[PDB]
Amino acid sequence: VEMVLKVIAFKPKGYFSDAWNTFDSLIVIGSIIDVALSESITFFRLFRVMRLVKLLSRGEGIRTLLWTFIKSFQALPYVALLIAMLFFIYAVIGMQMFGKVAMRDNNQINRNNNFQTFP
Amino acid sequence: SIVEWKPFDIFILLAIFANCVALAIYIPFPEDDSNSTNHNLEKVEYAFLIIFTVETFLKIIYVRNGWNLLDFVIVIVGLFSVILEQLTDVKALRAFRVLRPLRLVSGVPSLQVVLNSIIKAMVPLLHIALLVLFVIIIYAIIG
Amino acid sequence: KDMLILVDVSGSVSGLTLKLIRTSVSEMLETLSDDDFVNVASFNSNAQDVSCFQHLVQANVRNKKVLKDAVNNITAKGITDYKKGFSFAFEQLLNYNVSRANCNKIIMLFTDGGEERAQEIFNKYNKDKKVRVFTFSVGQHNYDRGPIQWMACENKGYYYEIPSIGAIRINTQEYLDVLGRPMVLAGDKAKQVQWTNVYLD
Amino acid sequence: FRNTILGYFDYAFTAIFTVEILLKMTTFGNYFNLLDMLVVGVSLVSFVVKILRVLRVLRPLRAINRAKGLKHVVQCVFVAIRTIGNIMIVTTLLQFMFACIGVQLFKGKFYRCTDEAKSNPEECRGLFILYKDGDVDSPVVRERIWQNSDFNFDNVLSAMMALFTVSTFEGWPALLYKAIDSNGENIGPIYNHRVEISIFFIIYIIIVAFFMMNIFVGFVIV
Amino acid sequence: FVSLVIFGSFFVLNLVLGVLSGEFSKEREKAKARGDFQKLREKQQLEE
Amino acid sequence: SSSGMIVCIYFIILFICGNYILLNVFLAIAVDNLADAESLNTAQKEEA
Amino acid sequence: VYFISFYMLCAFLIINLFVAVIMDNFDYLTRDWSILGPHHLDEFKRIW
Amino acid sequence: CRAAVKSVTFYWLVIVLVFLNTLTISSEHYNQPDWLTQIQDIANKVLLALFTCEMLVKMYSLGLQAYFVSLFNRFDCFVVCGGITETILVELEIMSPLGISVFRCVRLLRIFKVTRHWTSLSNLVASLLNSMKSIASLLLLLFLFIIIFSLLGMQLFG
Ligand SMILES: CC(C)OC(=O)[C@H](C)N[P@](=O)(OC[C@H]1O[C@@H](n2ccc(=O)[nH]c2=O)[C@](C)(F)[C@@H]1O)Oc1ccccc1
Ligand SMILES: CCCCc1oc2ccccc2c1C(=O)c1cc(I)c(OCCN(CC)CC)c(I)c1
Ligand SMILES: *[C@@H]1O[C@H](CO)[C@@H](O[C@@H]2O[C@H](CO)[C@@H](O)[C@H](O)[C@H]2NC(C)=O)[C@H](O)[C@H]1NC(C)=O
Ligand SMILES: [Ca+2]
Repeated sequence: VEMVLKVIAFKPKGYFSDAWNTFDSLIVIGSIIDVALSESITFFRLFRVMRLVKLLSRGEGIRTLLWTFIKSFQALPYVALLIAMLFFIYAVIGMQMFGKVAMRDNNQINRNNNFQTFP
Repeated sequence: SIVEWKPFDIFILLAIFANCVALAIYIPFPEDDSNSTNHNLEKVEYAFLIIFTVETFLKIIYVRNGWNLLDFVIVIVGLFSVILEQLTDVKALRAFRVLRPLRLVSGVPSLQVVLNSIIKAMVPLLHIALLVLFVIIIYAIIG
Repeated sequence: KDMLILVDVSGSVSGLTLKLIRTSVSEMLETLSDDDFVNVASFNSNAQDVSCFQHLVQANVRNKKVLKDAVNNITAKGITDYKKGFSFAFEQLLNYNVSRANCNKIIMLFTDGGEERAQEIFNKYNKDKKVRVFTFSVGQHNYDRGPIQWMACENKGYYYEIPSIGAIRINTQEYLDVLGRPMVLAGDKAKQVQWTNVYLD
Repeated sequence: FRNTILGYFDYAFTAIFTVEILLKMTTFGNYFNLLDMLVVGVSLVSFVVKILRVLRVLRPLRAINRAKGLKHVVQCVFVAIRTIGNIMIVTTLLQFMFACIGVQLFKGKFYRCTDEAKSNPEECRGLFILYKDGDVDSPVVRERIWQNSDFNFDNVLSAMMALFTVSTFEGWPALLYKAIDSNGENIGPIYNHRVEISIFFIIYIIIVAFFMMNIFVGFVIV
Repeated sequence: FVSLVIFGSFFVLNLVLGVLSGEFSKEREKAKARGDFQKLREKQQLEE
Repeated sequence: SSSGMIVCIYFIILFICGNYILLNVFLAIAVDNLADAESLNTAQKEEA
Repeated sequence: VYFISFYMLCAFLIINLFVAVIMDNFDYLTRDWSILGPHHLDEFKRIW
Repeated sequence: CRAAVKSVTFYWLVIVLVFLNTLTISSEHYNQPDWLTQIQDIANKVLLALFTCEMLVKMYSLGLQAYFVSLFNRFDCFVVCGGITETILVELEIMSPLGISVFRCVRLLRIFKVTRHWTSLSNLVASLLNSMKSIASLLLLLFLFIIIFSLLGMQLFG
């Protein structure tokens, strides 16, 4: 009802221009299709949790702090590339060195923790 | 009451330190066990309670200040704990005795100003704390 | 032997060291035969029997089963009083209304540590050292073992340490070396042949 | 099968990199170009072999000279390393001093037997009965081994490694409670033998991980 | 869990450390106008 | 189960409040004593 | 040597990235809202 | 005598001596060979004698009252006295088996003699010594916080 009222009242040609208005549209559309599916589906359930995120931009200062730091992170993309290269090099070396250690259950090289795959 | 400023405020601070030492000596035995040291320390705590009440009633002229507020809140809760212990989680009501070492900062202004500065340097972190609260809530619901 | 077992069931023995105490008592009853009389008592600010016996019993197969069940159903709560606990133990070794062995009279204390020596109790009850006192320090702790060691050799006893499960079996059988001291001094009068009860080989 | 396909891919990749160094060499007659030849050389020589396989990981480093931003950030990192070398030397010397003190304090005292009943090597031999999970009715036979701790203070290198692990704030309580129980040169531990020895660990943590590590970040910031 | 660690801890630790750094500088550039650095400088300038 | 989980706030408060003090004590000592030393070098180098 | 070197390198690079991000926008971290700022101009623009 | 102590060869000779002291200190290990213990315990003696000879030369070459003020050399006399006390203490009728490992630390602190001429380490040390009062105040407040929470934990989970 909120969506239909706002799209009627806010000239839908420019309604989708804002980021917030488009964001909540995807939330309800994913949520509105699950009403008949109650009797895959789990992915659309997480959409309705995201409505709380819009409440983060309702305060003066917590929104601008985030804006400034994500803008700063976007302004320096090559610094994280050093971390990425370090991770790549050390992962490849770990593959080549300790990639043949057997996986057991009582040790720190187990099925969840080993050098047998890049991820 | 009568003018007693330089000896009184350092004697009471020494009393605070002695109470801290006495609280440190006590051994929390399991399942209501005890020894002789705790048997003596209960009477020591009694004497500390009477001396604290005496020095509180001496200077009442006092409640509006927060530090003095805590100062007599500790005394009154200790008195109530003693009354309830004698008239028998009553033993847990003595956990307020742990705040007595905190009274020592009120006796040293040079450290009181440092504590005030550290506390006042916390307001800018409230936005980050609020952001952490939203992140925790959102991830808890997602999980 | 007219054995009597004192078990410390005060508050400080709650936890792991109570499990070791119960196992140590059970393994110690396994070293008693039909000619030995045993009874188990506890003390925590008050000394009382752990079972329905209230005096020394023959310690046959049926009676040991009752004592083991009673020992395996004790809880730790209260304060420690060695003066009250030892007076109860010495009083059950002076009964003489009931059938006993009229032989080795030993008190075994299963405690962890403490500060009371109970010098007045020992002087009041056994001035002539007619009763041996074996003291055990059971569990992993840092309590004072001084008084426990003193009670042992002041009354012709011995001191044992049980810090783990693996030390239970070897320490509950070493008290027969102390009891065998008067036998070796007898000489040829102690070289008599005895026959056991019927048992499966 | 996957490696055979991927090995075929490397053959074409190592040829394009080979045809561009020669093409560049035609028009010329720095240290980054030598690195590019080094990577191509290893692949051709590979065609022991384990060392060359390890050195094959130098492929991403060839992109530093291409992107300007990567070169700039690498140069900035090197400059930051140079300007902060004073603090690293001081904290390394402090760790060395604490390692020497720890060697003097816990030299060989971290030994223990497989069963907590034998407290010297002359007794920690043969087999013993193990009671699983504390149950007296579930015994099992196990060997007796007189083994040293994984992280100990035997010599200077071991002490430095143990102190590094402590300064990373990981697994330090276990080392603390292992050092508290340390009795003597070649005998087993006792529960809470010397609690006052924890002053060494507390002082080391406060001096290095809280002071000399926060001063690192503060110096970077300033 | 990987996203929770990066956003919840790495990002927030950057939040706190940055705010703290920007708060220390405020009081550093205010007490500097008093002359606290001069007192240290004057004491050290006469040691040589 | 039960109301025993309410004691978890002791370790939640101790971690959050304890770690805040550490970042406001050891970091403050470093920051306010490194800018002082850094500024001394600028004064000492120029005066040299 | 593999694990020790990785830990040291990763810690240093993370510190470097954090400090670079903090210093990229340092005016906001020392804004001193009392005097003035872009927020005042933005409010002016919105009201206008 | 002032010509030698202010020369360039004397400083490097002292550097070599302190490097040898550090090498002797950082060579002990579990199950060390029996021939190395004697080397260590004679090197300690001879190097202590040489260091105390150097110290007495330094004391009676410039001025007694001009060195006590400076904190850089103030603890050097204490270190030398402790070293010279350790030898007689060990060799006399006082064994002190743990006393060997407590007297090696004061001899170990001699490594700091290499960090005198830095102009960057000492620059921060000056500010640290100036603000030591605030440093101690902050540390004492942290200690009080830890004590309060330890007492509360003792009360709750004791
Ligand atoms: C390696 C992990 C930890 O990822 C990092 O953050 C980097 C790779 N290194 P780091 O050594 O991490 C530990 C420090 O985190 C501080 N912390 C956390 C939460 C809080 O609320 N308050 C607070 O102070 C601390 C508890 F103090 C610790 O000392 O980072 C440092 C950054 C600044 C100063 C010193 C260390
Ligand atoms: C790229 C080469 C520099 C890496 C490096 O070398 C050092 C030598 C001595 C002391 C520190 C370093 C260092 C670091 O960058 C470094 C090392 C550590 I360990 C370190 O602290 C470990 C993380 N943290 C655990 C919570 C310590 C408190 C930090 I922050 C930075
Ligand atoms: C048996 O033990 C009792 C106490 O356990 C001793 O005390 C006597 O108990 C009987 C039973 O009533 C009575 O004779 C008296 O009440 C008690 N005193 C005396 C002097 O007899 C008793 O002495 C012990 N022996 C006998 C044969 O009873
Ligand atoms: Ca007890």
